[PDB]
Amino acid sequence: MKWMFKEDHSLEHRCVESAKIRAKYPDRVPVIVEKVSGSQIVDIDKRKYLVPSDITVAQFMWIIRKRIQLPSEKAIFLFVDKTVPQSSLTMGQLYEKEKDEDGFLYVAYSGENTFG
Amino acid sequence: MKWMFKEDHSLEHRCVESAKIRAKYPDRVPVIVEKVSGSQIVDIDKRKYLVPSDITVAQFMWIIRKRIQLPSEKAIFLFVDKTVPQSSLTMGQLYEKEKDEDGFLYVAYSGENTFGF
Repeated sequence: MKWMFKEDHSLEHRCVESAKIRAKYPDRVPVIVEKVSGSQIVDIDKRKYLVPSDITVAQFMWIIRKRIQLPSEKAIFLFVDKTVPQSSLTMGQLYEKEKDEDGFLYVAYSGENTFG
Repeated sequence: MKWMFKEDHSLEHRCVESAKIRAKYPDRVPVIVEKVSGSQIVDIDKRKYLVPSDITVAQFMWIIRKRIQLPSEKAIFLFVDKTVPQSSLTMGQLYEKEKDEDGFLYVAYSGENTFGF
């Protein structure tokens, strides 16, 4: 995926921003959230998240679902890098496993791969 | 294998359907998913998918697993042109590499390795 956050900020800028935020909040996970490019699902208003390291991926998934008010019947999927994060991991664990070199964790989301 | 999608639609019909959808959504790939004929695994409720080109094969595989609600403990094998597609390729790349001449990418799935040991 090609992230708008990276298109909007240079590596230098992002590297420093995450360094500042993490130093300030050592027990929180800084996450950049964007909808999969071209996906049909509605976009999201908030892109930057700073969550306690203990919440699970499943709980983070709920935060995103709530943010876009996606109906229970409609499925939502979280993507990190080239795979799907295991819902049981804590965001702190996902951060250590998948953090970008810039210090942020990048999570993409999408809905159902409906047709025409 | 014999694909029900092809049994139900002529080559002409299929070609036009994908042409229209690709023109409308250049950043999505039309995919047909069918269970390996005679396989034990449960059948799927949806056959046609329009997938964002940037998600990976591994991510799409998960979407299918969720569609049939198969416990992660049970195995799922995807096959394209009778081979397991490499999981790190994006669906867009898999499409360009393995798309049918009719414009659709055909993905088969089974609970057992049909074309492997």
